[PDB]
Amino acid sequence: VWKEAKTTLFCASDAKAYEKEVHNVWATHACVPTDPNPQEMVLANVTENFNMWKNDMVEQMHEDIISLWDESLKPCVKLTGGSAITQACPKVSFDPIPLHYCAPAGFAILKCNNKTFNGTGPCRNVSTVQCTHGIKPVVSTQLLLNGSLAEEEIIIRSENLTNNAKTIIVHLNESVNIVCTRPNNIRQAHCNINESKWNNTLQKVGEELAKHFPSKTIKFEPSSGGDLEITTHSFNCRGEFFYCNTSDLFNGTYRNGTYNHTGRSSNGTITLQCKIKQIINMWQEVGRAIYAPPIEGEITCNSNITGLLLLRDGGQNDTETFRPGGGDMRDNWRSELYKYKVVEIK
Ligand SMILES: *[C@@H]1O[C@H](CO)[C@@H](O)[C@H](O)[C@H]1NC(C)=O
Ligand SMILES: *[C@@H]1O[C@H](CO)[C@@H](O)[C@H](O)[C@H]1NC(C)=O
Ligand SMILES: *[C@@H]1O[C@H](CO)[C@@H](O)[C@H](O)[C@H]1NC(C)=O
Ligand SMILES: *[C@@H]1O[C@H](CO)[C@@H](O)[C@H](O)[C@H]1NC(C)=O
Ligand SMILES: *[C@@H]1O[C@H](CO)[C@@H](O)[C@H](O)[C@H]1NC(C)=O
Ligand SMILES: *[C@@H]1O[C@H](CO)[C@@H](O)[C@H](O)[C@H]1NC(C)=O
Ligand SMILES: *[C@@H]1O[C@H](CO)[C@@H](O)[C@H](O)[C@H]1NC(C)=O
Ligand SMILES: *[C@@H]1O[C@H](CO)[C@@H](O)[C@H](O)[C@H]1NC(C)=O
Repeated sequence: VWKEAKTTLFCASDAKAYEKEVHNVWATHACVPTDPNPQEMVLANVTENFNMWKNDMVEQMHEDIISLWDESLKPCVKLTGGSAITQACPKVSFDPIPLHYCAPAGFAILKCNNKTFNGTGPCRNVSTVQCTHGIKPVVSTQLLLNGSLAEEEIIIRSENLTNNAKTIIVHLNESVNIVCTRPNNIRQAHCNINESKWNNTLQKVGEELAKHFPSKTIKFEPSSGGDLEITTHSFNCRGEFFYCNTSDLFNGTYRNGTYNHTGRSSNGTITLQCKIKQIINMWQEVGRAIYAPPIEGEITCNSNITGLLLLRDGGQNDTETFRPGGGDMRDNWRSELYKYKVVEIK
């Protein structure tokens, strides 16, 4: 007595009504308090087909985050195709919160417990809950920040591996720490990553990729070209939009189980030059948004890289190249909603 049906979900959270952070402000009025303790209804001898690439839940989280940003991060100017809108854009407290998406009465959620599950195909080990796990609505490109990790090995997720245009989602099993700071140029910043740990990472990832390719050379290169939001690792820190140059990060070749990288510094750490931008291209809609100059003081963000977004170059020899990607924030949420599927208890 179960199948695949579309329904309108609601969110829950441990948001605090006294906190002036926008994620809390939005949540307390748009979400239900956490259960906060439902239970996993485990199932045996049952197999279902999940498809992280065609899932309503994602579009639903998409609209909410968009709404969340509409109330929270209001641009000074919003230019959309010739027309412009001005409005108050106060500086504010910004720091994402875990968001559990829940199913209404009559419906439930199916959870794949296969720790190797790639996001598509059958799943011989399922379960049941009313709400998903806490998901921080983190908007960023190239690198997935503050997500969950793969409990076992590194998983590679793509709607189609042989179609170089389909986005590759690498789910890391160990997190790489990243620290972006704008020290006391006012719009200048930088992010630090420990090479040795970024090295281990890309080797494991390199191998996991090799297992999906005819032992060709596997090179990593900076994004070919396009908007700054995509050609760079961009994200939001305390309300400020960081655009961090990643050309010293995705720079190395890994063939024959070997690992070789480029762009290091004395302390043995990779540094990324960043700019805090006022003019950005919106991820919510096709339109440009203009914000106020950066606040004062140390603007620093300490995050954990838990996944990558890649893009093979493909082409109609002996060398496959991948470049950082992103842009379509839906991918940022398939990487956390791959475990879930809405079902009708009907
Ligand atoms: C995921 O596993 C399915 C079989 O269950 C397979 O067809 C598909 O190629 C796999 N996807 C990736 C990207 O590993
Ligand atoms: C992390 O995942 C990679 C997948 O390639 C694996 O080689 C490594 O042993 C994993 N570490 C664990 C199991 O903690
Ligand atoms: C994967 O992508 C390739 C290249 O676009 C295409 O020829 C093939 O039909 C796709 N496979 C599936 C399962 O859609
Ligand atoms: C980064 O990776 C290279 C190649 O594996 C390694 O030799 C190097 O020691 C690592 N980082 C540093 C600076 O130790
Ligand atoms: C990143 O920095 C390098 C060296 O300064 C530069 O060549 C490259 O164009 C930068 N990337 C972008 C798109 O800003
Ligand atoms: C890799 O990084 C090095 C060191 O910054 C740089 O000189 C080189 O052009 C980069 N290679 C690319 C862009 O693939
Ligand atoms: C990532 O999570 C940490 C820990 O809560 C937080 O301090 C940091 O601001 C987050 N980074 C981003 C990009 O939101
Ligand atoms: C960041 O990653 C480290 C290392 O795994 C972990 O100890 C810490 O809890 C993480 N912080 C957050 C808030 O994800």
